[PDB]
Amino acid sequence: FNGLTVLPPLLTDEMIAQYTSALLAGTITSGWTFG
Amino acid sequence: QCVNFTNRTQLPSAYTNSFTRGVYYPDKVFRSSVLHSTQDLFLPFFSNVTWFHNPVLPFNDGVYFASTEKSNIIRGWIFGTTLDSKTQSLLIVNNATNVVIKVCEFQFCNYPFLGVYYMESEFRVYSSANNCTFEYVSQPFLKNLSEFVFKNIDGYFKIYSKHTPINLVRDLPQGFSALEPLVDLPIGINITRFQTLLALHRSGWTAGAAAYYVGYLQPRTFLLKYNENGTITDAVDCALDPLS
Amino acid sequence: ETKCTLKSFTVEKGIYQTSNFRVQPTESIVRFPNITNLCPFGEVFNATRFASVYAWNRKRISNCVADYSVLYNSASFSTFKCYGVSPTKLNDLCFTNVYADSFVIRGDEVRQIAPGQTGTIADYNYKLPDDFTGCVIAWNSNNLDSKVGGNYNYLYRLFRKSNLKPFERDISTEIYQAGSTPCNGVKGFNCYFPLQSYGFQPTYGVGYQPYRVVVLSFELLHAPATVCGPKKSTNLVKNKCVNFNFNGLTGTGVLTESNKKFLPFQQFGRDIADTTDAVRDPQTLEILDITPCSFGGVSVITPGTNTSNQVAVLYQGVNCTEVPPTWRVYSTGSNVFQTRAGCLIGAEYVNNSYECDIPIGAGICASYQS
Amino acid sequence: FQTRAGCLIGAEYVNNSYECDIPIGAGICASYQS
Amino acid sequence: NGLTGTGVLTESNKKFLPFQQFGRDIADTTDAVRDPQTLEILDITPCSFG
Amino acid sequence: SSTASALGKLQDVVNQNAQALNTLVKQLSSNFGAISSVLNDILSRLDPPEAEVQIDRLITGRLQSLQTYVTQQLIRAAEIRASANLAAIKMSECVLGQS
Amino acid sequence: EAEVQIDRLITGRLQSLQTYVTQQLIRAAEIRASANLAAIKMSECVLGQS
Amino acid sequence: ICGDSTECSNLLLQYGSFCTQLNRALTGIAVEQDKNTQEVFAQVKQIYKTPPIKDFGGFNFSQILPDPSKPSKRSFIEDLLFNKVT
Amino acid sequence: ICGDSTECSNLLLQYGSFCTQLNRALTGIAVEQDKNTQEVFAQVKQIYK
Ligand SMILES: *[C@@H]1O[C@H](CO)[C@@H](O[C@@H]2O[C@H](CO)[C@@H](O[C@@H]3O[C@H](CO)[C@@H](O)[C@H](O)[C@@H]3O)[C@H](O)[C@H]2NC(C)=O)[C@H](O)[C@H]1NC(C)=O
Ligand SMILES: *[C@@H]1O[C@H](CO)[C@@H](O[C@@H]2O[C@H](CO)[C@@H](O)[C@H](O)[C@H]2NC(C)=O)[C@H](O)[C@H]1NC(C)=O
Ligand SMILES: *[C@@H]1O[C@H](CO)[C@@H](O[C@@H]2O[C@H](CO)[C@@H](O)[C@H](O)[C@H]2NC(C)=O)[C@H](O)[C@H]1NC(C)=O
Ligand SMILES: *[C@@H]1O[C@H](CO)[C@@H](O[C@@H]2O[C@H](CO)[C@@H](O)[C@H](O)[C@H]2NC(C)=O)[C@H](O)[C@H]1NC(C)=O
Ligand SMILES: *[C@@H]1O[C@H](CO)[C@@H](O[C@@H]2O[C@H](CO)[C@@H](O)[C@H](O)[C@H]2NC(C)=O)[C@H](O)[C@H]1NC(C)=O
Ligand SMILES: *[C@@H]1O[C@H](CO)[C@@H](O[C@@H]2O[C@H](CO)[C@@H](O)[C@H](O)[C@H]2NC(C)=O)[C@H](O)[C@H]1NC(C)=O
Ligand SMILES: *[C@@H]1O[C@H](CO)[C@@H](O[C@@H]2O[C@H](CO)[C@@H](O)[C@H](O)[C@H]2NC(C)=O)[C@H](O)[C@H]1NC(C)=O
Ligand SMILES: *[C@@H]1O[C@H](CO)[C@@H](O[C@@H]2O[C@H](CO)[C@@H](O)[C@H](O)[C@H]2NC(C)=O)[C@H](O)[C@H]1NC(C)=O
Ligand SMILES: *[C@@H]1O[C@H](CO)[C@@H](O)[C@H](O)[C@H]1NC(C)=O
Ligand SMILES: *[C@@H]1O[C@H](CO)[C@@H](O)[C@H](O)[C@H]1NC(C)=O
Ligand SMILES: *[C@@H]1O[C@H](CO)[C@@H](O)[C@H](O)[C@H]1NC(C)=O
Ligand SMILES: *[C@@H]1O[C@H](CO)[C@@H](O)[C@H](O)[C@H]1NC(C)=O
Ligand SMILES: *[C@@H]1O[C@H](CO)[C@@H](O)[C@H](O)[C@H]1NC(C)=O
Ligand SMILES: *[C@@H]1O[C@H](CO)[C@@H](O)[C@H](O)[C@H]1NC(C)=O
Repeated sequence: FNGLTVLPPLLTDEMIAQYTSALLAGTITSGWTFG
Repeated sequence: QCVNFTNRTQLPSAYTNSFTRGVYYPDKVFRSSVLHSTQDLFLPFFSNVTWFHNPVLPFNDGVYFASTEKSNIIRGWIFGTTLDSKTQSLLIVNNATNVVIKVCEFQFCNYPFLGVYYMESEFRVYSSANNCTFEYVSQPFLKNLSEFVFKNIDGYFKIYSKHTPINLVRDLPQGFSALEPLVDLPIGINITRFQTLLALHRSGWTAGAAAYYVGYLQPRTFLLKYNENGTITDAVDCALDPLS
Repeated sequence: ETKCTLKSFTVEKGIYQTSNFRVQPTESIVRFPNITNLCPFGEVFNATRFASVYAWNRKRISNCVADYSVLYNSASFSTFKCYGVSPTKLNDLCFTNVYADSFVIRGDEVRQIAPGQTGTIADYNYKLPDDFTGCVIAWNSNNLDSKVGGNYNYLYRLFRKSNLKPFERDISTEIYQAGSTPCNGVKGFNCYFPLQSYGFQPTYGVGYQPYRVVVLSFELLHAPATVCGPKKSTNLVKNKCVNFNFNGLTGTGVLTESNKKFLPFQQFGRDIADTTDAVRDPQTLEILDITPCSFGGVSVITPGTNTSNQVAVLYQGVNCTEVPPTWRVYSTGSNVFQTRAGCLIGAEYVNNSYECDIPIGAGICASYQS
Repeated sequence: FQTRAGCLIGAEYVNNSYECDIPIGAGICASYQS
Repeated sequence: NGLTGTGVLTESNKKFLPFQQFGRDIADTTDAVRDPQTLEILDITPCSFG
Repeated sequence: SSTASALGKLQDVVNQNAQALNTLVKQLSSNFGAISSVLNDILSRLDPPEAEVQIDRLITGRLQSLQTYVTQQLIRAAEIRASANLAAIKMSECVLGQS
Repeated sequence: EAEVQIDRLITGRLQSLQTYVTQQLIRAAEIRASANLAAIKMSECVLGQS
Repeated sequence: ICGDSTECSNLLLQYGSFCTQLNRALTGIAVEQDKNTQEVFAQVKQIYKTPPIKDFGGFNFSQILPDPSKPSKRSFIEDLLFNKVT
Repeated sequence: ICGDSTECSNLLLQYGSFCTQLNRALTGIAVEQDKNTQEVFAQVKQIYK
């Protein structure tokens, strides 16, 4: 580089996948009631 | 007028912690209730400073001098390069009468002193002085802690001072107080070394507890806090701590 | 004015900002220190003998009152040129710690007296800083500094181990080693004396006639002023927007008896970004505080040129006590009113209240019935 | 400590998990207990 | 050999043709040099900042 | 009544506006390459032909700063307008009826 | 004149950097609008029937 | 930019109308602010008043309704909000 | 801008605080991005399986 930097995102992709899995399992099992 | 001595008095120069001493008003501009950041030659916080209980010491960038003195034993100052009639030097003497300053090529022997007679008439600090330019007389400079800051910048010799009643025994007090400007000298001299002058009872000299603190100055950046009355009451060093 | 700024002969019913007004200053106040004494320029200009270039004679000038007109009209000065200030304004300012450097040098090297200039004496005898301020004066001195035997009193350096920092004085006559073999302090091969002597002879014409040079250097507000111009002070007034010149510090505003506490060494004050909020006058030594005299925008309220040709003028954020663009016509006996937005001229306040047209501000709004 | 975001001096790394206080990066963050 | 730059140098596994003198990657940033003495291929990395 | 720092949005909006004004006004104290940061001094010191040069440098610097300030203001105003439209919608749906 | 040339370089690179920052700001505004839309969609279609 | 200088004004004049659209933009912003507040709050056409006697089945809106004692006529929560933020 | 040069830095000094102002915006952008992701995805209180 030449004085420019790229910072990493706070939430890693594994954590994002975990959120999506949680959402999708909840909506499969509970419905809308879990919101 | 001076003869050598045999009792080679030596001051046990110990080291102590500077804490937060050596803050002076940088400019002649009134300000109030404001945080002002300035970069100048200061004395870094929490540094080590040399405390003595008469060697020649380098001047370097600047000098912080202090004396928590009783009865005002310390008398004068001598600055220069070689301290001889060959090279111009600076002398300051503050006796019981008006302080007197000269810039001359004085001639010094091994140890200069005033001396007192007991009705006091005794002065044999130097011997000869051939040629010089500037002289000055003004009000005298001086249990009580007296602080002085000596700077030599751009042909200007700035001398700042402060006085404070002190009751603490030994260490430099855990307090904070700015140093108001006292005098400017509009002559440039190659100041690199300096001495100190005392007042001995010349009847046999008896003066051994010449305790004073000495420190050197470095260029750094400070943040200063002016209250409602425009009095420097708090400061923060920059290049000391990640928090700072 | 609304037609002029909106570029139409027809203006619709609304409020339009036209311009802004400023209270004009009255008279002027010049206040200089009461000290008066002639400034000794003759001896620095009529000294019989001058030193060499590497021993340029420096003198400090302070605590004097100086006129530069006499130094201006003097046609004897071959060259008279200033860098940081106009030569005609020299007798209009106040400095402190003036420096006068006088010497005798080569007329061919007179161009070397300039910032960012490299020559022979410019780099090895006397160097100017790039940010130099002041004036340079030079005039021919063949009759004085040249003799039929040749005046060798004037030496100048040729060999140096390095360059010169600006404003230095070097007189060290050490032998110079021009080869790998060390001279060991002994002159010989590759060992030459750095200084060389001028051979000023009256037989030589222009370009070899020695020249006398004096350089004046100033400061710009780094200390209390001590060398003011030949101007004369005058009295001060308060509670009026005037132009003031406190010891070279110019400004325009209204002065008042200040209330802050100044320390004896403190001259003036400011709070944020060069806003000089107080001054100690050089004569009375009294603290006064400064504030710029009032100003603000102006707006118009019209019911629409299709309906009527009456207007109401609003001065924004200004106390109605002082208002009379000239427009004194709307200051004689017309109805006036005050509000949080400013002062309203040409409209009349009313008891009753109802949903309204064109707004003004702070909950107050206007319309056409007057 | 060496982490995907860089290097950390003056902080002790633990095994526990809490809610985030001062987001440092790469999924890890710091707090005060030391 | 006149190519001036600052960085950390390592050995490289790139394969120059027998007539180049140095390489670069993109946007005109030099990336590998061949030494005028030994004629061997090195690699350049800008030493870290942050 | 007790818990503080519950109004971060309004407070930081005010702080951003104050910071913009403060940096704008502080920018008036920069030489930009000229010999001074105060215009009256160069007016009162030197000859108008080069006063043109110095004043030109001042003018270009100050214009640049002012333009930057104005553009930032435009962006921030766009954000505030988006939030205000959202607030009006929420007042319509939630206050004047059940959502 | 070296300082003059440096001044030219400095002002040019300043203009370039400022332009970059302004473009970044505009693009960030666009992305934020899109993200708000996504949050609404995911709170109204995933967590309940619309 | 100039600050009461004829010379500076004359020099700036030859830049064209750089700083007429500046004032135009600032005024547009201010007018936009007034419109924002107007359209957010002025959703109503009349000014309704709660009756002097209040018995809403058991609910207590006293902390929310204005108190005639305070000259500001702002409710308790509104007073808290106004005092908190500076 | 200066590419590790001293004289360039000194010349750049007299431009005032442009760089503080510039770098104060990129930080806002980055914080905004993190907030965007958090408010899009972190809609739930627990983690289900
Ligand atoms: C101001 O005084 C200082 C000393 O307090 C001078 O600096 C030092 O002066 C000594 C004088 O003996 C130098 O020692 C010798 O100098 C010669 C010529 O420079 C050199 O060839 C020898 O090898 C030996 O070093 C010493 O170098 C010198 N140090 C420095 C850093 O200058 C100083 O010259 C005086 N003048 C000024 C303008 O500072
Ligand atoms: C010590 O005090 C005496 C008394 O004032 C001063 O020495 C001389 O004082 C007389 C009277 O004012 C002056 O005319 C002389 O010029 C003084 N001597 C010198 C050398 O200045 C002075 O205050 C002190 N003497 C010093 C510092 O040498
Ligand atoms: C002041 O006195 C000193 C000591 O004599 C002078 O120094 C030398 O004086 C002799 C007198 O014949 C000269 O030949 C030397 O050239 C002088 N050397 C130096 C280095 O000055 C000195 O000139 C006198 N004047 C001043 C102003 O110091
Ligand atoms: C600034 O100085 C003034 C005095 O010039 C201080 O005023 C003091 O106010 C208290 C409150 O009544 C009095 O009891 C003191 O007697 C006042 N001081 C004097 C010297 O009369 C003021 O407090 C100072 N501001 C500070 C210290 O922040
Ligand atoms: C240096 O000396 C010259 C000549 O003595 C001064 O020039 C003045 O010249 C006019 C007419 O030529 C005379 O009437 C004046 O009497 C001269 N002045 C003096 C003081 O004698 C010149 O002014 C002198 N330099 C300075 C700075 O005054
Ligand atoms: C306009 O100026 C006048 C005169 O200064 C102000 O009148 C003074 O108002 C204060 C209170 O606001 C009174 O205490 C004074 O007695 C008034 N007369 C004076 C000072 O001579 C008037 O208030 C100003 N208008 C505004 C809107 O501030
Ligand atoms: C310059 O060329 C000479 C030619 O002999 C090189 O000498 C040998 O080079 C080979 C291959 O480069 C090496 O394997 C040998 O170790 C070298 N031997 C000696 C005695 O030099 C030489 O390396 C080349 N470079 C230099 C700097 O001399
Ligand atoms: C409705 O609820 C409010 C809640 O504040 C009641 O206000 C009370 O007023 C009395 C008299 O001033 C106070 O002593 C109480 O402390 C208040 N309640 C609280 C919770 O602070 C109000 O009286 C209620 N209305 C009724 C009961 O008719
Ligand atoms: C310098 O300061 C340190 C700080 O603790 C102290 O320990 C030391 O004695 C001082 N003197 C020297 C010569 O290090
Ligand atoms: C020598 O001086 C020291 C320090 O003043 C003192 O303590 C000691 O008594 C002296 N000795 C003599 C013999 O004078
Ligand atoms: C200044 O001088 C004038 C006349 O020379 C005098 O009237 C005035 O009192 C002086 N200033 C002071 C503070 O005494
Ligand atoms: C002025 O107003 C009258 C009545 O409202 C209308 O008939 C007339 O057309 C208007 N004038 C213009 C120029 O439109
Ligand atoms: C109403 O008019 C009366 C004049 O009888 C005046 O005293 C009063 O101030 C007016 N009030 C308002 C609100 O206009
Ligand atoms: C914590 O994590 C480290 C990293 O793998 C592991 O070595 C350690 O056993 C874990 N537990 C504790 C108590 O440190």
